[PDB]
Amino acid sequence: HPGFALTAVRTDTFEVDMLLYSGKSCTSVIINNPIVTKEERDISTTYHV
Amino acid sequence: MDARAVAKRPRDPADEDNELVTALKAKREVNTISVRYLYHADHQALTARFFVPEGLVEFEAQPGALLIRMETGCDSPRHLYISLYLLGIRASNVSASTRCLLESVYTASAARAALQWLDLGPHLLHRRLETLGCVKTVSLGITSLLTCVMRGYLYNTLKTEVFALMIPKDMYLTWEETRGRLQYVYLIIVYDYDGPETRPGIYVLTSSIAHWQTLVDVARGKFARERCSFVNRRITRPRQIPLCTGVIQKLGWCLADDIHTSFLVHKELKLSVVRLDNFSVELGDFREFV
Amino acid sequence: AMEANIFCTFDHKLSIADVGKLTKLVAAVVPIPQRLHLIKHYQLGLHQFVDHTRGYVRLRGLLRNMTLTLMRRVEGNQILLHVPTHGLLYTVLNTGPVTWEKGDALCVLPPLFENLLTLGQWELVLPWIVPMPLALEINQRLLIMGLFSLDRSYEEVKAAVQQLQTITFRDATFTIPDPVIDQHLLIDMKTACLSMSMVANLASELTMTYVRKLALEDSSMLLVKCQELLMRLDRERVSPDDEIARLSALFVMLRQLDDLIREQVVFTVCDVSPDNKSATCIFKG
Repeated sequence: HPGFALTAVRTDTFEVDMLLYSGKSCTSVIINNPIVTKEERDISTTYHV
Repeated sequence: MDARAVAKRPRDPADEDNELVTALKAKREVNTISVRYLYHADHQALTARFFVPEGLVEFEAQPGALLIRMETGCDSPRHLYISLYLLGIRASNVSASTRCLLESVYTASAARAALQWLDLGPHLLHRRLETLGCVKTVSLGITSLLTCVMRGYLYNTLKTEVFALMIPKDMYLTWEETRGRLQYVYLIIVYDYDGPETRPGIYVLTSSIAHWQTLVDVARGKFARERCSFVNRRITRPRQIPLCTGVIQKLGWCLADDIHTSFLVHKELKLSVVRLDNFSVELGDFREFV
Repeated sequence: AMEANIFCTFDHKLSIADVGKLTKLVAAVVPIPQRLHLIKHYQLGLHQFVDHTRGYVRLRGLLRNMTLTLMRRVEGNQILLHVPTHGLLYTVLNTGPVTWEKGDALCVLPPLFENLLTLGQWELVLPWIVPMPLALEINQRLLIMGLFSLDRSYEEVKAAVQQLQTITFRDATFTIPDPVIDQHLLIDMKTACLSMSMVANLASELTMTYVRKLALEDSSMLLVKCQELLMRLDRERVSPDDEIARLSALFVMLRQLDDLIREQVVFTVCDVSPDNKSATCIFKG
């Protein structure tokens, strides 16, 4: 035994399943129509929505 | 082939249906998506997307700036995307007050690493850097998203407003007193060889000259002291191999009446810049003159 | 809505497996010698140009004179090539041995190395797409190895040639070919090396007189330091017609070296897939 008594500290990670409760119409979401944007490349054209 | 088809006016994307509209017309189906008019359809400017660490984004939170790619030989991220304003902290062509302000504002952790990488290697700035044109959006975070134009007129998505490009005042240089309605703008790097370090200067130059030979002639005329310093180091210290007292890169065309002088504010600190509103980007590579 | 395209017809028959092999090159770069509309398959690639006496730099010059094209979909009995126009953007296949990053500048080099499909008297070969710093490094190293070709017998030269031959880049460590065969130089390499060495040699004994004459007048005053540097080099170690011939020789020899001095900045790159073989870029003249 050396002349000190060290204390250790370590972390453990758990995987859990949650339950989340809320009231009727407590938050309101305001949305518009989805809008499309274009990006052009020769072999493949992509659109963002 | 027929005469009427040949004589007929060219095809009109101006009023003809977009492809998605054609498909949904064909099947007679409707999605919730507002499919008719595509954003960026008429965009001529070529756009790139870049990811950058959070420290460098300062002074880019205001749209419009030169975005530069710098090299680092480490295995981990080989390139770091740096702004022209931060690059001034290294140049000897910046007043003490402006350099102190930039040094105070950019004191985030990531910025100083780039400054270390800039001068930890033997090679000069010329071989280390490359230009990516102008940056025009922000999306902040621990890692931020930038979008940038490499052959462009510089504009917002709806083109509701033109976006200017800002240059710090100390770097801005003019070699003529009267300006033709068209003039080009260049990036200029010059080196001082008399000092112990190869001390670099950073310049941005507006000129009505488009032909390389005369521009280099005027540059060698104005930078005579720096050229003499290069020759002096070459003669004084053999077995050393210096090169290219100055380098040139072409970056822009603009209508001279557009130029304005303006102030720029971030972190409630105030910077002085020169501004070009109706700007456009044309990109060439670096080239050497002696 | 059609666009400008180049039609190519394979004169030899193509089996189904060969077409499936070729279709993997959807958007690779292919050089063509002349801008015709209906080209024959023998003209594609760089195979017709390769030779047993002519060297690499001849291929570089011919590729500079060449017209660059991009590929389009291969279909029944015909393949379509799209010639690019400046300042639009296109998709290219990274056939080169070097990976790319955003904002890299690219240039085209003649090749040095699966293999590509061949015919009875024909093979298909495509040039390299390489970032500019590596192109400079490889040209410098190959030219300097051309210089050591004369001294190869001594072991120092062998070790130095081996060290020069290896090249390192971002996660790339390939080896380039030794520009000598059977202790002899290919003739184009001989001409280029001799031209550089001569333009170096001529300047050493020609500049002194003209420099010392101009020294009397320079208000920029660095030409006098140039004179002093040349005199220090001297310390380290004629009829007018001969003089005029020597000046002409100097400039013609310099022009001969111009084949290797300047780089065509063909492409600048936009973000790349993890499929990194494929990348997008903007075409530049």
